[PDB]
Amino acid sequence: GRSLKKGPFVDDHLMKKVEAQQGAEKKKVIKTWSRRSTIFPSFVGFTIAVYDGRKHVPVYIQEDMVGHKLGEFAPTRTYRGH
Amino acid sequence: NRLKEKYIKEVTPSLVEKFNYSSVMQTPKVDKIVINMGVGDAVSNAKNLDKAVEELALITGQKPLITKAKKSIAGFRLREGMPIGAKVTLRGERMYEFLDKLVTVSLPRVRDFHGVSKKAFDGRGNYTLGIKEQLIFPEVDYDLVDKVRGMDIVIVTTANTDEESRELLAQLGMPFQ
Amino acid sequence: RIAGVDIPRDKRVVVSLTYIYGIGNTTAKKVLANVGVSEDVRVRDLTNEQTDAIRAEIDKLKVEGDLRREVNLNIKRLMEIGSYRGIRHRRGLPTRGQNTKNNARTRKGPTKTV
Amino acid sequence: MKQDIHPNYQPVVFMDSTTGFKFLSGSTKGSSETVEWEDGNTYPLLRVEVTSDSHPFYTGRQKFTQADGRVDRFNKKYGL
RNA sequence: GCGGUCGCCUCCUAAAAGGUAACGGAGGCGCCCAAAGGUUCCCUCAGAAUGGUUGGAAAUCAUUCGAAGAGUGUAAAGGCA
RNA sequence: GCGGGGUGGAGCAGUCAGGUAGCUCGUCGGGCUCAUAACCCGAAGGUCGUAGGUUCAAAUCCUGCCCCCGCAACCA
RNA sequence: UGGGCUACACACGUGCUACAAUGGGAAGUACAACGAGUCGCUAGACCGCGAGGUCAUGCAAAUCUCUUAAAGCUUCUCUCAGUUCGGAUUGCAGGCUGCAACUCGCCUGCAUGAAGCCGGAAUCGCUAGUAAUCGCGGAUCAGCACGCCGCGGUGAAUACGUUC
Ligand SMILES: [K+]
Ligand SMILES: [K+]
Ligand SMILES: [K+]
Ligand SMILES: [K+]
Ligand SMILES: [K+]
Ligand SMILES: [K+]
Ligand SMILES: [K+]
Ligand SMILES: [Mg+2]
Ligand SMILES: [Mg+2]
Ligand SMILES: [Mg+2]
Ligand SMILES: [Mg+2]
Ligand SMILES: [Mg+2]
Ligand SMILES: [Mg+2]
Ligand SMILES: [Mg+2]
Ligand SMILES: [Mg+2]
Ligand SMILES: [Mg+2]
Repeated sequence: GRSLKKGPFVDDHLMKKVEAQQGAEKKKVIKTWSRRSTIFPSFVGFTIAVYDGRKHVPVYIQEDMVGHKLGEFAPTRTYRGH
Repeated sequence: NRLKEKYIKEVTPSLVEKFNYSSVMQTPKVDKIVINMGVGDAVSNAKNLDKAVEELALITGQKPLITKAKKSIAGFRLREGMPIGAKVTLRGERMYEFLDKLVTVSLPRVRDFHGVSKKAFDGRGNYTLGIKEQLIFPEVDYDLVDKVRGMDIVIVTTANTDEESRELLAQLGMPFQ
Repeated sequence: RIAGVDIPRDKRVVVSLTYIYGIGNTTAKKVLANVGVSEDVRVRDLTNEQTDAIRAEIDKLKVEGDLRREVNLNIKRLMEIGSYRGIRHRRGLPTRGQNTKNNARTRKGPTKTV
Repeated sequence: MKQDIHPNYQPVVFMDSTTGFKFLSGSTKGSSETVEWEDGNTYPLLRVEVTSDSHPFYTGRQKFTQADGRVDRFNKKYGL
């Protein structure tokens, strides 16, 4: 996977936005196109609207979700069945 | 005799003090223990019932009574009087010995054991423990069992209230959740 | 026997150990190396003391219902959080990126000609 | 108690192999190994490895580490 | 004429003894049991509530309530705890 | 009211005489063919109308019930 | 910018790996050819179980390297087992390339160990260094092939005959 020396990855703009909202009593939805961003404890407790190709699907972060990419929690394509 | 000694010595004074009984006669005690093994597979093959009966007899030390369907039910392919399910009754010393072994040995051997329920009370001070599988009792030998099976162990006490029954069972040793 | 599983008798000790869940061939070699027991001897030929030493190593290891609970917990964790992988597990589809247009029979199950 | 119909029942002692907790109780199973006991008596001994005392739930303390948080996994992973 | 019926048992008709008709209203019988007979001893049900692995409305188990709401080979009436 | 029937998609056995669910066509899939047909190879499709009894066992015996078909429902 | 071309009740084509003992596994030992290499091929050493990492060496090359090829041969073990066959799927933990590996890369270790017991009707390639089988290099290419192109190793059976 992602090599250890490299650290995590998180788009700087997304990381900056979450850090700005850190000092907040109540969190506001963060609209992002950054599928690549990795989830952080700072991300915990927020609602992030991740772009899924055509619209920003909201996702509530939690300590269970940490350690994964945001895009994985926003399915791209819909398949109801046949 | 260990559990009987434990009861009479520790439990009886403790319950007397806790519940402020005027006379010692009021002390709740385990009247009997009825272990029931419900075998619906007997209809398909009576040998299933025979193996279940053999397992129960080995576990309990007494020959079980082979209960029979009081009614004929088409839903279960059941005809009235078919020998489905067995039970054993234990009182006094045998009751105490089996209860002590259940508390100590068999319960830990249960898969992913986190204790026993704390709500399986009829509302009159009588409890029942639903064993999901055998092989927890050392007498089973973990190998003879071709098909795994469960059972229901009903502990009947003289306790008037679920509270008194819970106290007695806990003192005798019961890993409630 | 060792971890509650009756490993084969006539087989060699390494292979009989592999029959335990949560233990592969490499792990079997490592535990036997720690215990000092030769890998060629059959489990029937193993002495009681060697068997007990093997038991201590295995107990130190994590296997059987413990490992099964752990893996099920991980899979359940994915499904509950609603990950893409969790939905893959829920719908019985390849989770590691394979293509589902063909193949995928291992996850999907037997073919339905409909 | 009826005769010749009940499974052979005998007193037997159990010892927790891990902790050594002892208790005497009846059983259908018999053990070739026999041990002494207070009151100057001997009974077959059925050794057991797991008992109430050994089992974690009765103790109230858990042997498992309870797993790790994912961020903590990541902390150890990338030294962060 | 056609259809239905022809002997025996039970109920209602039947008018609180008995009996009482109609091509009046309803059902059964042409057996069964070697125990489903006799006797001695012993026992009490159906359902419900609650708790309990398979097990689900409902299999078997336990406490309580529960005078019959069951059962009585076989129709109904009468009777039987 | 008198009969005849309810089994796979359709048509039919099996029912009498209790043990085990079939034949034909048809359908789905794959072959052959330039392609279709014919042909060849696989597969599916009913718990036997339905509910109760009899039995160790019911598609089969018994009872009722629901459906569909034909006839009748009045004569000098 | 992000997503899709990577979907997935299904049908077909083309391949790879298998179903095992003419084999799996462990150790030792032998023999190639075609090609590629500048911020590229990388020696040697050290670290790491491994993928690889660090230091560092030679070579714009019949000079150094990729590159001691694998089948093979010799021992030891396995004893016909859905297994010490099989290597899918899955969990974990990692190595790389890249700004970035969730959709959606390759690879490594541990763990798990799926179907599969030689395949119906039918159907394909091949007449000799060929079929079969074993590796190796290359173009594309930051990274990524069971594909394609090329190279060599070992190396058969059969052809009566032209009715169909
Ligand atoms: K895919
Ligand atoms: K395909
Ligand atoms: K095609
Ligand atoms: K291929
Ligand atoms: K070999
Ligand atoms: K990717
Ligand atoms: K490449
Ligand atoms: Mg294993
Ligand atoms: Mg892919
Ligand atoms: Mg009168
Ligand atoms: Mg009168
Ligand atoms: Mg009578
Ligand atoms: Mg674009
Ligand atoms: Mg494409
Ligand atoms: Mg084989
Ligand atoms: Mg030619």
